[PDB]
Amino acid sequence: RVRCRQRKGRRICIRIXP
RNA sequence: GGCAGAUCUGAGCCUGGGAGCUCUCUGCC
Repeated sequence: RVRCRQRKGRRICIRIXP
């Protein structure tokens, strides 16, 4: 799946297989 | 060169509730 992180008030995600 | 983590309280942009990219810091090879 995608790994999210809180950046710029919004949550940025990173494609991670699952 | 690659990977991971962090954020307007490290920083910026686009879309539009996320998904990408660059930069910075840290760590690893």
